[PDB]
This record gives sequence, C-alpha cells and structure tokens, in this order.
Amino acid sequence: LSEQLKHCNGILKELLSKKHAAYAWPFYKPVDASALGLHDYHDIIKHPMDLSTVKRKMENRDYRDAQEFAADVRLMFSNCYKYNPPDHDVVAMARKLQDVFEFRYAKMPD
Ligand SMILES: CNC(=O)c1cc(C(=O)N[C@H]2CC[C@H](O)CC2)n([C@@H](C)c2ccccc2)n1
Repeated sequence: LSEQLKHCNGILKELLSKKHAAYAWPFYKPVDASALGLHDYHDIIKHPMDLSTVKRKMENRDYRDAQEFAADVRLMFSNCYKYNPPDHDVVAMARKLQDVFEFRYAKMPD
C-alpha cells in the first residue's frame, strides 16, 4: 500500500520528466479554458484533472491507494478524449502519455 503509492509516485515523476515533455506539457497544469478561448470546456468537463493536481494530492497524502491515484490520471486522459476532436494533436499527445502511464502502472508491485 505504501509500496504501491511509491510506485505511483515514481510514475507521476516520470510523467512530469523531461523524457516525456514533448507530449506531456498539455497535462502539467489545469486547462485554462478562458485563456485558450474554450468557453464550453467547463460545460463538457464536470471534473477537471491535471498532473499538478495529482502531484498536490500525492504531496498532501490525499491518495489512500494506487486505484485512487490511477482514477485521477485516467480522468485527466478521459477529459481530453471527451472534449477535443479525436484527430487533434492534443489527443495524440494524450494517447502517447497514457501509453507511458498504462505500461508502467501494469508493473505495480503486488
Ligand atoms: C489537457 N489539455 C487539453 O485538453 C487541451 C486542449 C487544448 C486546445 O487548445 N484544444 C483546442 C484545439 C483546437 C480545436 O479546434 C479545439 C480544441 N489544449 C492546448 C493547450 C493545446 C494542446 C496541444 C496542442 C495545441 C494546443 N490543451
């Protein structure tokens, strides 16, 4: 449980690392709908999520288990797939970062 949350923290550090920055950068901070002119974003996305919020929740010991952590990371990707045209670069970037996430999450010590 501690060990599983350390694995989750390792994944989070990797998703925020320079290695993945080319496709991870749209997920670093909350979507600023107003700044991007996406005035329908908060009508379509009821539960915004981003890696800075995941990092705050990890630092605050909000996550009680790996499943709660994974739920937030996957919510972040789901929001991207729900809102954006499926042929837009941001969806390709989501797919690439979710591939990194899912393959390493699958190696959870258990
Ligand atoms: C998690 N972030 C997102 O969901 C998101 C959505 C967007 C965005 O601007 N989406 C538009 C693109 C034009 C289209 O006609 C409507 C939707 N962006 C910006 C930062 C973006 C990311 C990647 C490359 C260009 C622009 N991040």
